[PDB]
Amino acid sequence: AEQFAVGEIITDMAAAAWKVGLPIGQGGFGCIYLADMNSSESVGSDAPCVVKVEPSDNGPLFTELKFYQRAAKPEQIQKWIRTRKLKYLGVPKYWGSGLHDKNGKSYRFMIMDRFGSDLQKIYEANAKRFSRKTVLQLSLRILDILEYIHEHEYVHGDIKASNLLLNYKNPDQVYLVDYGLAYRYCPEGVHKAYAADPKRCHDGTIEFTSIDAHNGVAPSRRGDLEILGYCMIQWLTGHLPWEDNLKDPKYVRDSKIRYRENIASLMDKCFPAANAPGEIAKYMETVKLLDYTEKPLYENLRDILLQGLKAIGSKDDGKLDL
Repeated sequence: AEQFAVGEIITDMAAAAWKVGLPIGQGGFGCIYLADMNSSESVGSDAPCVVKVEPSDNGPLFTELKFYQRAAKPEQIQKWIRTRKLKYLGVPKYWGSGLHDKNGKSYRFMIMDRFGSDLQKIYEANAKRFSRKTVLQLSLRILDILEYIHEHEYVHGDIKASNLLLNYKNPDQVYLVDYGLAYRYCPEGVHKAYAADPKRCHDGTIEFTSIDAHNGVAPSRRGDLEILGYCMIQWLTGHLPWEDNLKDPKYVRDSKIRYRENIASLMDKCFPAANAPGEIAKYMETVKLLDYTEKPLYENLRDILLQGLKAIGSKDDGKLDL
């Protein structure tokens, strides 16, 4: 069912006016349209925003909207960028939301930043490799994002290239999207217990998800860092050891557990003999030391990755080299 009449003007809860354009993909399958500020002109293919629209009873859009309202207000992001001395922060900006009735059905909508391409497309176009430079630069910026969200009570649980989108105007800035199944692991400073949460059904994306998720417990901070670890290997090598067995979750879990216990064997498996990037192993060893409720030392993880950039004769110059 069509949610909008194209070119209609929708008014958010803050009474800000927006105009709806044509559909656009942002790496997922939701109902997403181009959007801009209300003006006399039509919404173009270069629109700076999108509007996401779902039935009011859709659980994921409610979860996502609450994340964006709590953690992604423009001024809150800019304050963090200033105080932490960052170039940018890859958390999409929240511009407004509301309720829209059409044909007796109730819809929720949310206005957010419009982005360019997802990284999965670019990865596939590059024969399923990213360079060591690229992986390290992506990962440093993902660590900034994870630190931010974690400090705002949320974990993502589903970091992967299809959820990483480039700034529409700047292809050296990567953003993490899709908070529909994000989890508030620390509401009002109280950490969730080491157990399943009946409110949560999602287990992540099987090839990348954490051992915690495989064990049926709610995601926490160490899980997000573990997920990033698996992504880095996938990106560097084109493969993960368990990728032919993704229909068998117990096999995937068993493999991940074994390779966490023996990280040298993972490096031997995934990289040419005696030629493994040392920062990846050090990253995984550091994450391995985290307990379920423990606050990561993000600056230590970043330093590990910076040692990698030094080792290849480079520096953190913010260049993704895509």
